[PDB]
Amino acid sequence: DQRNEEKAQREANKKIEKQLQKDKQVYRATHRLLLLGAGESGKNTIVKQMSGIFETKFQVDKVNFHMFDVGAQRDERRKWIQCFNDVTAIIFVVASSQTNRLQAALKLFDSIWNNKWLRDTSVILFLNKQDLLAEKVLAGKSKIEDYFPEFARYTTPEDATPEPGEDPRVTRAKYFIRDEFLRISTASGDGRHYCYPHFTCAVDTENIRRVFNDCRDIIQRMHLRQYELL
Amino acid sequence: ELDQLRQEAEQLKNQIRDARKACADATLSQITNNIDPVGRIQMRTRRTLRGHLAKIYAMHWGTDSRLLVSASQDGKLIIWDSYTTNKVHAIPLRSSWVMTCAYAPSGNYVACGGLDNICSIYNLKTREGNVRVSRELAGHTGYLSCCRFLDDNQIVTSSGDTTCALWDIETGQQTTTFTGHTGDVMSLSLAPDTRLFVSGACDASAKLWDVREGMCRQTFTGHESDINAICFFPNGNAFATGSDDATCRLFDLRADQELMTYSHDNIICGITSVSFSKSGRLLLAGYDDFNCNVWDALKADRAGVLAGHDNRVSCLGVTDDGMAVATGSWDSFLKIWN
Amino acid sequence: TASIAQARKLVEQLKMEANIDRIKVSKAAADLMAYCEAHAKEDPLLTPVPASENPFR
Amino acid sequence: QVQLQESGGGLVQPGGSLRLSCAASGFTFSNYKMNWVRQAPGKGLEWVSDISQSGASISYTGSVKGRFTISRDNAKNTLYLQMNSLKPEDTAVYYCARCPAPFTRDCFDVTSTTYAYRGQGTQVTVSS
Amino acid sequence: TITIEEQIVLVLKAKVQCELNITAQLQEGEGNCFPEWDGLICWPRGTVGKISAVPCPPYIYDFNHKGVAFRHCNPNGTWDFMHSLNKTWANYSDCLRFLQPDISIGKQEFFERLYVMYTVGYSISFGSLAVAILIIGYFRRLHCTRNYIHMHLFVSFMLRATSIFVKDRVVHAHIGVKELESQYIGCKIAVVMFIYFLATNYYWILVEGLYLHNLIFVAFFSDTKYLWGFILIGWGFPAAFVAAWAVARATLADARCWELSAGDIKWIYQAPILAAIGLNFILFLNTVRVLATKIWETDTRKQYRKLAKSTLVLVLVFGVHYIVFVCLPGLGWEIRMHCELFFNSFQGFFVSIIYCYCNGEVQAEVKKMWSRWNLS
Amino acid sequence: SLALADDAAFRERARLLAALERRHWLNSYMHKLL
Ligand SMILES: CC(C)CCC[C@@H](C)[C@H]1CC[C@H]2[C@@H]3CC=C4C[C@@H](O)CC[C@]4(C)[C@H]3CC[C@]12C
Ligand SMILES: CC(C)CCC[C@@H](C)[C@H]1CC[C@H]2[C@@H]3CC=C4C[C@@H](O)CC[C@]4(C)[C@H]3CC[C@]12C
Ligand SMILES: CC(C)CCC[C@@H](C)[C@H]1CC[C@H]2[C@@H]3CC=C4C[C@@H](O)CC[C@]4(C)[C@H]3CC[C@]12C
Ligand SMILES: CC(C)CCC[C@@H](C)[C@H]1CC[C@H]2[C@@H]3CC=C4C[C@@H](O)CC[C@]4(C)[C@H]3CC[C@]12C
Ligand SMILES: CCCCCCCCCCCCCCCC(=O)O
Ligand SMILES: CCCCCCCCCCCCCCCC(=O)O
Ligand SMILES: CCCCCCCCCCCCCCCC(=O)O
Ligand SMILES: CCCCCCCCCCCCCCCC(=O)O
Ligand SMILES: CCCCCCCCCCCCCCCC(=O)O
Ligand SMILES: CCCCCCCCCCCCCCCC(=O)O
Repeated sequence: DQRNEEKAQREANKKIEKQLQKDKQVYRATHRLLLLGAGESGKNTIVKQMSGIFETKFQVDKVNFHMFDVGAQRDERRKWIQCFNDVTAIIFVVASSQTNRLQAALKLFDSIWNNKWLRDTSVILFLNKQDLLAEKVLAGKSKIEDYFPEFARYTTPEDATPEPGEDPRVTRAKYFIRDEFLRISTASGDGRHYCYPHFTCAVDTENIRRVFNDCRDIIQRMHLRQYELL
Repeated sequence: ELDQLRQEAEQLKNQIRDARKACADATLSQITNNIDPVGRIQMRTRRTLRGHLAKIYAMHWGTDSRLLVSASQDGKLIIWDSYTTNKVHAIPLRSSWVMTCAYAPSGNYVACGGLDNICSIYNLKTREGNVRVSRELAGHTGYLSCCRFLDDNQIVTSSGDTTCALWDIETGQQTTTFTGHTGDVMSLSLAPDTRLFVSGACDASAKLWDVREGMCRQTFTGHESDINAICFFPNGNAFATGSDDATCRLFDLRADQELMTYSHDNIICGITSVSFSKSGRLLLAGYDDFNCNVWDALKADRAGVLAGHDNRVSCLGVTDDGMAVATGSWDSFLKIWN
Repeated sequence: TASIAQARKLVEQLKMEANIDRIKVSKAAADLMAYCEAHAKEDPLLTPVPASENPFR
Repeated sequence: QVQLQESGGGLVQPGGSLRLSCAASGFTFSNYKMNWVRQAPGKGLEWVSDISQSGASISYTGSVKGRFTISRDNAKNTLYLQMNSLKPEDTAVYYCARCPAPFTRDCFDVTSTTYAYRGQGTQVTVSS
Repeated sequence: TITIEEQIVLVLKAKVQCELNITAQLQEGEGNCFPEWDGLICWPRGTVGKISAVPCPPYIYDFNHKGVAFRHCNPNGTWDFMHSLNKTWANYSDCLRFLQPDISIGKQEFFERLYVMYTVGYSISFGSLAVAILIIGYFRRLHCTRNYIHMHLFVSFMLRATSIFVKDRVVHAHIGVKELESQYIGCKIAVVMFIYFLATNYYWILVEGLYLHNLIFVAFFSDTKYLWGFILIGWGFPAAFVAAWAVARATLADARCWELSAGDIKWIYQAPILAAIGLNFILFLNTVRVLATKIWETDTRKQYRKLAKSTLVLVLVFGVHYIVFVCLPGLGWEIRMHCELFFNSFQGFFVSIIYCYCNGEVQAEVKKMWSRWNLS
Repeated sequence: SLALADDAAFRERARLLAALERRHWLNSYMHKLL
């Protein structure tokens, strides 16, 4: 009686173990992305080009990626964000330019960065609405100078490369916002997790390749941390 | 219009505070000073369940003290045999993010809830022979956090949208809704008689809810920070709450105030799960700082330390007979302590 | 008029919470001590079960 | 019971000076990072300024950076905001908010509509 | 380099050829002293009253070819016999210079000191890596594909050390006295396990090169998909060329023991091993390039210090010292041999320090286990 | 032999021991003949 039940239970255990060892390869091969972004920022354009949670399934270079977009969820983020530590990367998409939305985005990025349980999760950073920001600064309205005082006493970095057809004021605003995110990321100086800032157009196909290269760098630096080389 | 209502609310709160100060005749610590201490408690790890791939967010023991249900973020819901470390059931979840799991007292149904805002109930009868979704429930806008079985046909569920639901599983529609919370409802605990239940929430208040009436009888506000988990004392007249402010608080329903606060100066890290023993003399709490603490309930002292998890202990469960304690942490391991 | 309706709901809820029977802290705490003392022997965690009786051991 | 009580405010003239207070009752005040949120009439919540547990780390919104002075008093348990050189665009409802967890750098959801760890607020109007 | 057995064969062949030469000129004869064979030299017809001086024979490695063996012929037509006993007198002093035994004794003392040095180094590398394998195998959390490959490396380290000790003792035991008036299989299995676990160690450091370089240089490299490939290469390609070497050595030469080197046969195992070391050096160069790029992308002095520390650790892991010492340009050769054996003996200990003793994860697990034991 | 350092040490030591035992046997053999 006991022997037959133990036998059947052992066979069920063997089948479940085989299933879990076939799913372990899938879970460890497929990487995960959290597409977190403000409502003003065009993450709908992201899920078009690239329930409660939405899911995008794709693959690049025989590497499987699932990207998870927050759908209908309450604005209080402080608990469910802890669940997303396991994901390979958090893609954080903001809009550059009514209510102020840049400072709230900086504070939300600071909250993501300084989280004790998000000290091993890297953030890939998308600065959307480059054309809109360029039109705003070319229009002659100093929205960014009023919102940010440091922009007036700011010089464009020499290492930064300007795209052709762009005003130096446009590049100054772009790299100024980029330096704001860099100062927030480098204030901690832990070095366990890294932030990569990439400018993104309203319509662009390069974003998937940028996410691929950034996730390559994240996995490689995590392995270097495991080897203690970095 | 707003001033005459806000000042009236402040007057009512002051009346409740004055009634609590009038009814505060003594303290639990003062009368429990003349109680024999439990002393140091040594609990040995007897079994170690290794099946999960991702972090084990939550668990719930069965009523037979034999089978336990554990949910992981990878998308796997696993029903374990505690005695032999054999996986009785493996269920692949449709949504990877699952924040809760519950086991029915009859044992037929297992429920899981997650960020998808849908509670999935699985029938273990298996007339076909394969585990399939018995029902999926989608009535909550906010993130689903906790669910517990009253019986086969009714389930009490907690969500992030400041609402608690009672669902009729047969119909598939909510029997009733509870709207008292101003913050995210982290968890709920059902009393053994099942007449009442308690909900711990992110608004630093714990609510006693009446299932039949549909309103909150009592509100407890003794916590500085978010209340992560809530559990019942075995008689059902008191409950303990674990919160992010590194204090565990024992509240009495009839006293309608905080009986006792369990805290330590070195332990500043948050609390993730609490659960009483069968007698109630020991309170078992899973703290953020990679260990579980055994607290003497009467004496407010640390009976023991269970440092068996390298990562933070997300969930703690105690069997009904009290034989074993199972702790699930984010290092993908389940530890059984006896 | 959502704000005044929410405030009236909060005031009504506070009125319902205030009008509850309350039992002295000492008597209820003594009941809790009696419950802990009565079930002290049966509890496996408080008093360790023998190894032969123990299923996990 | 965690309660926060804003004090001060009112109708003021631009270019003037104003002091605000935040009576923090019901928690261990010394261990919490705290901050200010404002709500413009007909607009959403935006972050104003913050102060850490010890008070060393201080940051401001750029539009009011160098114009506000935040200071916490752990002995007397009160948060104090000084506002000089006022602007007509700074009229708002002010919320003294507390970050949710002790000993943590990160204030996730301080700027959300239904957040429960802020005071009832005070009205500040700047009309000439 | 001539084998003693081969020297005995040469002496017997010279005896047969001289005995054949006897027939040609024995029949004619002369009044002068009779030519003869005494076991070393074929003597000529000795003139009466004159000493005959014959050059030392050219089939003996240890003789001075320029020297002359003196033997006198009396007027009675017989070779002179010694006063002590009935033995033919001869002077063989010119053949045997005394400088060579002194040089041999000095070299032998050098080898004995060198043997003590690498015996001590292999003892330390055995003792630290038994503890390292115990620590890594005991800890449940540290089971991973990377640590599994490092455990393979450490098992290869310990088996190499045990192969050295067993090879030295067995080879020393087999060399008994052999005299005619050591061919057994153990002496050949010590050689096969020495140049099989030397090859196994070099291919496992190649595998760690080919796994760290694949993680760094190849996008989203799979840990478990190529793990069986790596185990198959490490335990089957050295098995392949060592087996081919053993079959070729047995067929072509089949000496008394395989310790003696053969010029053509040695390349069978030397060329894949040197190819593996060169490829490992190329992987090291590319790893340094991409790791330096990662450092440049992410205080300058902290970056240079971290680059120097990572470079030193990377040199120890990748075996750059093999290329440095082999390509480095007698007493100097002896010092070079000391440096090479010292680094080879202590390389296992250094890798043990890097991946167990200095490893942050292993130290964290040991400290947490010690804290758990202290609390309990 | 030529390349590998440990193999160089072992094979060179073996060559020295073989030459030493050959030389000692040759000297003893000549002493027996002499
Ligand atoms: C008998 C002759 C052919 C030598 C055989 C050597 C090989 C095949 C054997 C001997 C020692 C064995 C190893 C002993 C210990 C371990 C550690 C374990 O966690 C992984 C397997 C592993 C690494 C074994 C793999 C196979 C192994 C390396
Ligand atoms: C992986 C394992 C099987 C590798 C084993 C390699 C060694 C132990 C084997 C493989 C080739 C074998 C040799 C093959 C041929 C001969 C010639 C024979 O007249 C004497 C034994 C001898 C010399 C064998 C000795 C043992 C040997 C060297
Ligand atoms: C990169 C690695 C694989 C190259 C390996 C090359 C090996 C397999 C080849 C190249 C040169 C070859 C040698 C060339 C000459 C001789 C002399 C002959 O009388 C016996 C075979 C022997 C000894 C060959 C054995 C095999 C050999 C050593
Ligand atoms: C790939 C790089 C790093 C190493 C290449 C090593 C191999 C392929 C080369 C280098 C030295 C070469 C050897 C040089 C000398 C001889 C002696 C000759 O009578 C047979 C061929 C042989 C044995 C060559 C075979 C091929 C060889 C062994
Ligand atoms: C942690 C375990 C350590 C074990 C260390 C074992 C070291 C073995 C060394 C063997 C030395 C043999 C010396 C032989 C000397 C001789 O030739 O007579
Ligand atoms: C997997 C490792 C295998 C190791 C094989 C080692 C073989 C040792 C052989 C020893 C031979 C001993 C001969 C003794 C001769 C005598 O009688 O004196
Ligand atoms: C044991 C063998 C180890 C192999 C190490 C080298 C691995 C090479 C990987 C090449 C990746 C090629 C990507 C192809 C992308 C595509 O077109 O699908
Ligand atoms: C007994 C001899 C064993 C030899 C073992 C050699 C095994 C070599 C394995 C090479 C695998 C190369 C896979 C490349 C995959 C790709 O095309 O990207
Ligand atoms: C291009 C290189 C070819 C050889 C590769 C190495 C394998 C060597 C095997 C040698 C076997 C010798 C068999 C001799 C047979 C015979 O007596 O004629
Ligand atoms: C990356 C290269 C590492 C070092 C490789 C060194 C190879 C040396 C080859 C020397 C060939 C000498 C051949 C001599 C043949 C003979 O005995 O006549």
